Amino acid sequence: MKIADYGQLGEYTCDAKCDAEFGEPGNIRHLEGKTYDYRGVFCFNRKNLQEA
Amino acid sequence: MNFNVGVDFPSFIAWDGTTSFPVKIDGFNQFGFTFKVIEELTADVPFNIFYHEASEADPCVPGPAIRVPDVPFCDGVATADGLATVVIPEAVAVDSFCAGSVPCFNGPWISIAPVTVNADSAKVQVTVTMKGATR
Repeated sequence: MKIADYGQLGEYTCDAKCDAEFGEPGNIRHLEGKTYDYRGVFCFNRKNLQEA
Repeated sequence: MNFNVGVDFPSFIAWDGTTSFPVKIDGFNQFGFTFKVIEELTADVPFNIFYHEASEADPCVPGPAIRVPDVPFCDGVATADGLATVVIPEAVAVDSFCAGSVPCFNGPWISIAPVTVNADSAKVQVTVTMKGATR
């Protein structure tokens, strides 16, 4: 997971007002990755390898 | 102190830039080439490898040229036509030498010549080295 944002909630308001507003809530994101592979191959000649 | 190295490891001209000379490898059980340049090159120059065998009229003169066959290695690509060749890279410097040899013997004589004779093929020199005389 990752917390992208927290958002804004609440504000200072005039006392005479009798209600309040809705803010803009934050955002959360789901992320994922991957794993990679390394490979190779090599070959020999038996007699040459044995006599070297 | 140096030695008479030519006693044990003689070398013979194989291409002087204008003509190709057959070389005898009968009495030596190993051999290889050596390449050198004398001027800046304009493009790659490929070569063909041939082998000969005893002529009919005399056992000490080579016959007509027979193109060498390819031999794929332990595991790897094979030539598009199944015949051995050597390609000299363009980047080769004047003060350097290149060495390479074929894996198989075939006939008792060997030869080499460029694919096309031109002003660029005259800038190379090829020499063959022997080893291990058997007589």
